[PDB]
Amino acid sequence: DCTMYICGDSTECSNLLLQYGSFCTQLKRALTGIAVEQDKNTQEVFAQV
Amino acid sequence: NFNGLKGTGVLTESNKKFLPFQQFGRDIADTTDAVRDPQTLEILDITPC
Amino acid sequence: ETKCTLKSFTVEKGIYQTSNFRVQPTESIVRFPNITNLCPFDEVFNAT
Ligand SMILES: *[C@@H]1O[C@H](CO)[C@@H](O)[C@H](O)[C@H]1NC(C)=O
Ligand SMILES: *[C@@H]1O[C@H](CO)[C@@H](O)[C@H](O)[C@H]1NC(C)=O
Repeated sequence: DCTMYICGDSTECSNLLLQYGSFCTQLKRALTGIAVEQDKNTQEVFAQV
Repeated sequence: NFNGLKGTGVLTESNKKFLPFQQFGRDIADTTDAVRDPQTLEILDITPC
Repeated sequence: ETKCTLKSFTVEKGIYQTSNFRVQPTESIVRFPNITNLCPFDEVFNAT
């Protein structure tokens, strides 16, 4: 999670993170690509039948 | 704010006890997580959000 | 909430993710090691 990692328990960083744009939209959708592929990797090796 | 310990979080009682030369407590992140209480002699854990 | 997250008026059939858990701020407390060994001012206003 972006906001509560780089700025723990500080509500002023929520204002400064949104004006950097779609960095955290990209980073969350990047790591979700790994987080759905690992389900696909285990289903690929074991579930041929 | 425990004599300059700036931060926001909820407060619980910690079962562990400090030595008389100890006042603070760190972690892997090197930040305050459980400290001795200032005006009373028991150890309080700062549970985060 | 997930429509706000996806920046669109329509979402698709699936699991998404929103903002994580955080307890909103309510108040502020201050405390300090209690008062001991006070300065001798009683002598300097009640001097004989
Ligand atoms: C300060 O706090 C300590 C620990 O609770 C206590 O023993 C002491 O009597 C207190 N002193 C005063 C003046 O309140
Ligand atoms: C200073 O002296 C006056 C008169 O004797 C007395 O009323 C007062 O309580 C004294 N101050 C303190 C802090 O005891």
